[PDB]
Amino acid sequence: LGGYVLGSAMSRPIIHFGSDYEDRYYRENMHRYPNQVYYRPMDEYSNQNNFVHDCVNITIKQHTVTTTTKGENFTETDVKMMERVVEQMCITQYERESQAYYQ
Repeated sequence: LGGYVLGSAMSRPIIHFGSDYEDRYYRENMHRYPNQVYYRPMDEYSNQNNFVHDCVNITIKQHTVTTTTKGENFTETDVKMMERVVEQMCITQYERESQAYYQ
């Protein structure tokens, strides 16, 4: 009941950073980041901020576990990048959950 599930796979959202360097790094590395997020249906009984931050934390940690198994490593830069895009994908997921709930 309190577990996580995966939401639908998403196409690459447009994500803007503060610098040319970051945007270029992001464009060249985004293929390595998640396009589907883990979220907790019970968090819909809590606030939006909690749902999102749980989704960000579990999504990035599970993806790290999956990535490690392929002999690969994420740098601090990669995690910062993933935090940005995964946060937007988690909000999208929430908004889709909300739309369904009220529709």
